[PDB]
Amino acid sequence: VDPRAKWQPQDNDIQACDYWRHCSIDGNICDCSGGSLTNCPPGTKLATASWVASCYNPTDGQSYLIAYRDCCGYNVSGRCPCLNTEGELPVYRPEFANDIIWCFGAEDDAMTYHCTISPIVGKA
Repeated sequence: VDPRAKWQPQDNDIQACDYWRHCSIDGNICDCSGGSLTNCPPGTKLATASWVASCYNPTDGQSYLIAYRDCCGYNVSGRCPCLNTEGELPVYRPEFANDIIWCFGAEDDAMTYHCTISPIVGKA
């Protein structure tokens, strides 16, 4: 609703695109295809790479640094797709660029995009 409205995180449903940790997610939630909010689904490869974002936790009033690591080596899940860009910068500032395939580091050289996890990597 109103794709152009200020982002408004919630902290009650991790499979929804307004869940506080997905503030800078681009792709699909791993929780919808066998993974978890922070683990990859069976069969995929965990990347070492990621894009980060600092997202507001409405529940505690704090901000944490989210490292969006992708689970790869599989075709896109197709379930629970999101595209949030809270504080996303141009490609020339990769650390915060979310159109990039952040599969670097996955075993076996997996570079195909399946889904993205939202683990917290630290405050603020």
